[PDB]
Amino acid sequence: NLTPLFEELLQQCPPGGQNKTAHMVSAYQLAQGNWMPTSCHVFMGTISARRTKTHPYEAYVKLRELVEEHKMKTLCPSSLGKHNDWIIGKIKYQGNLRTKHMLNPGKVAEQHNVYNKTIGSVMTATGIRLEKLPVVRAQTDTTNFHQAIRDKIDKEENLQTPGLHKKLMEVFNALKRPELESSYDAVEWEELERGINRKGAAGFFERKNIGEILDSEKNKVEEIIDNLKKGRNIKYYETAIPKNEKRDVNDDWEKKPRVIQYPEAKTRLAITKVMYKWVKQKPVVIPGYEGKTPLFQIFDKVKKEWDQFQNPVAVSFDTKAWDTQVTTKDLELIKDIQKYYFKKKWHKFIDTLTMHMTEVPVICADGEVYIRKGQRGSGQPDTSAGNSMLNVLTMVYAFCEATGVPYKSFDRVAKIHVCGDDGFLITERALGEKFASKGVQILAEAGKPQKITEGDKMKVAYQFDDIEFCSHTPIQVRWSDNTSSYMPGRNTTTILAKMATRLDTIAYEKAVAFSFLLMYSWNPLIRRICLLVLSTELQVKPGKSTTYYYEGDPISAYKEVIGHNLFDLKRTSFEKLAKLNLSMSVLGAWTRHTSKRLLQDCVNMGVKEGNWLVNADRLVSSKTGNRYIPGEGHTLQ
Repeated sequence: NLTPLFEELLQQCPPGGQNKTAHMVSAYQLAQGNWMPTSCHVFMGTISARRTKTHPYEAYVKLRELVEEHKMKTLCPSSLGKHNDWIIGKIKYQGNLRTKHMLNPGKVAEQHNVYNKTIGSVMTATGIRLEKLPVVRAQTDTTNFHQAIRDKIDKEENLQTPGLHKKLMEVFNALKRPELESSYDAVEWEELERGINRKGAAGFFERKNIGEILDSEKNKVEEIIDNLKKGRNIKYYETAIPKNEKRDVNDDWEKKPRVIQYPEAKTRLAITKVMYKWVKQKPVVIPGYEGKTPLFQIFDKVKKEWDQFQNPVAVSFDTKAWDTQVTTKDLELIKDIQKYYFKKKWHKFIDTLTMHMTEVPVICADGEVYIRKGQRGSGQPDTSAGNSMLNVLTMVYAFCEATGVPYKSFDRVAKIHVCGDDGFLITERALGEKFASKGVQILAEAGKPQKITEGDKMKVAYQFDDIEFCSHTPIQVRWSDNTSSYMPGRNTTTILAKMATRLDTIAYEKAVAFSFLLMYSWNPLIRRICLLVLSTELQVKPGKSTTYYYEGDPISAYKEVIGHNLFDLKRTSFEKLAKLNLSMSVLGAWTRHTSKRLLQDCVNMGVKEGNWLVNADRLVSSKTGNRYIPGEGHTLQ
């Protein structure tokens, strides 16, 4: 009966190893009674117990007792490493973070959401009620910023199963790429400068952004590389800022933590110049890594896998606050894998870098300092590559331990896909259901707790378009050549909000409209707003600040990456569209007039003489009698 109470308690339990010297009992056995727990250290959901005359509820209080006594004896222990001493010398005032689990040695000296006016007014012309759209890209004040630190970052490292990382290395060995062993070398400045945002933010003590350092202090970046190569400490620190702050800028081309934590600009450059081939995944060596896959391609790619199983399911990876769950032992596991691929001349570089990373001085925007114990910093060059690999290994381990499949046999029964901590695997229904039910506890013990579903089971998708990945979900479309394909779907209310606002001109907006058209042409509402915005001021070229932009004609650019003409899209999946439109009605962001007013405005523009983008919309052109004849055009990043 009280099996669920025990299963709840068993994920508070400290992870332990296998105990052959005693009886290991599960939550079922404890609930049955006549089992007396001798230790709260959990191993694969089992506890050491003693046969006795014990009623169930009494056994629960013993375990709960144990779990609390152990928690009392390990909640507030640490020395500062010598290489981090320098930060103490910059402290000027006493600290007020009030951290409980990490040192707040003090404070060093000190050092908006607006509308896209064209996109926004097209929406309003339609009767879309902007003030009813969800809030996106919200900023946070210093007070809630420091609370987020206290809430998420201020913690002890997760305890993990003894010998866990040995086993995760055994998984790695089952998927390494031996032809690449000990081959990675640094890259040239020219190759680095090709894929780099020159606006990459400066760190707390820095003044110049990435571009300015490139142009004028390349020797400072090389002094850092030289120090690390030789095993010598650098002054490593990360800067904390709240999400959507001015320095919340991406180095490379929503899921971010509330607390961005990033290395200096000179330092991000030192790491990338040496560790390029791994942090950029050139080539891809992490199985199922979708970091380079365009969002308009991913679900088509995944469906071909889905179609080869007999009764496929997909099991979602959903780790609570992943970056705060990364342990020193996790980072060293990634260090060891990096050393596998890199030439030996860079091993001491990787050792020293990783060492700096296990205890990181972090400086808040306002100057407060905390010493972070392990964990991942949002802004590190190795976030995507390091988190993806750690996610893959951990999930393959967990699936294999839950199902009994051997690590070397994973590739035979499942497909995995990851984008950092985000991912899922496809496998046969029986395997997937076993993993979903037993994964929660195994991954708790591995130090990667899940956001657990009703019933404490992992989320399982029994039909393809129930998969969740990168905040999107498959939705099918029907083309006029009698084929079907899949596009990245997402709630209309969310798409509208994202398209309608930015953080602090026409050329930008048309870059956005194009970008959104590439992802959301399955959504008639979004598609028609896009075409109206692209119809604005045809003489101004699109900006290049966003995900994509077009050279020449946007409609032809679309056809180049999507594989059909916009005008060939004849149907969007009726059921799924209804799901993704639901919130529009719940929130009252549209009315009964909104689709017809938007279509009418498109028709009014397209009936007139000339060559109008809006006539690339199959239904708009059907009502106007005119088509769009498109020029040349190409999509660019």
